[PDB]
Amino acid sequence: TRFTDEYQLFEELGKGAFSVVRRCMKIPTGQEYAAKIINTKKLSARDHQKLEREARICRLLKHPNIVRLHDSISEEGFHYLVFDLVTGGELFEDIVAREYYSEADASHCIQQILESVNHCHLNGIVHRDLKPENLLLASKSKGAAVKLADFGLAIEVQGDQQAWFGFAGTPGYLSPEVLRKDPYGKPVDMWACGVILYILLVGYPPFWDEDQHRLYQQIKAGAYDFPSPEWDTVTPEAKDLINKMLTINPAKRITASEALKHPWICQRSTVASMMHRQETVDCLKKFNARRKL
Ligand SMILES: CN(C)CCNC(=O)c1cccc(-c2cnc3ccc(-c4cccs4)nn23)c1
Repeated sequence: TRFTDEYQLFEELGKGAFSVVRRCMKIPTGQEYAAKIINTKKLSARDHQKLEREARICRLLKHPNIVRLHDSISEEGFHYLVFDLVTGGELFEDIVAREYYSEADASHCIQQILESVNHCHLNGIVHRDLKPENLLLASKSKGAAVKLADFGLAIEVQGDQQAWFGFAGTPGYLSPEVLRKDPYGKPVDMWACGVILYILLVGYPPFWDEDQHRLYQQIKAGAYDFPSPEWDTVTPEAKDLINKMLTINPAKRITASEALKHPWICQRSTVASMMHRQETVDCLKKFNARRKL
């Protein structure tokens, strides 16, 4: 009964089909947290496994770019995962509020995302649902680091053991191997990082169709473009990283630590363009609006 007795519940930060996240304060310290609240009534043994796996994954991952777990509390009927509170909102909503936004800032963001995908992979965790809603920002007052969130769909892998761990993911970000029902692993997070990198540069997604089945065929072919004019001002090194992240052969796809050594990431001041990209800001506003529905 540790949560009800020591915490005060506040407003809802987000809601889904099977959980809710609410802000909360610890009554003794006055420190503020985010509580993920899961109904544990009448779960199967399969669901109990998934929920204790989520709590295990969140306890293990300690990294400046991953939401930090403060306590996992089991009350009768409910489970609470209590994370340190990050107040900076979604990454993509902070970007559209910037008056200066360049490839160097995109590279900065993707470098933090990559550090976190890397830390997951070193601990043998595949996130499987990288997407803008899962990319929070720490307060500008605390450094504005990017925070990877929500490991509810994550899996634990041993070494490079690859298998068909079932369908999971969000359609625009799904890798070709998942869509083929082929065995997959860590590379599915690098594919998603390439879709996010792409959107971070131009404000719209690399694969898109109003017909989801045609969307899937485009993904499986790996058929994205760098159309003029917007891509004409983008450096070739940034286009090269996308190319290595969006390869349909998962064995040849670049890995997270290899991508942290790409010159566009680790030689940012000399390689990434520093011009403001106002057309990306505008497209991203339309991107963010559509995803809100
Ligand atoms: C879309 N998913 C992210 C899940 C639903 N949550 C939201 O939409 C949301 C929106 C705005 C802010 C927050 C927020 C603020 N501080 C924290 C700390 C930790 C976490 C999470 C850990 C595991 C899952 S959320 N969320 N969190 C969540």
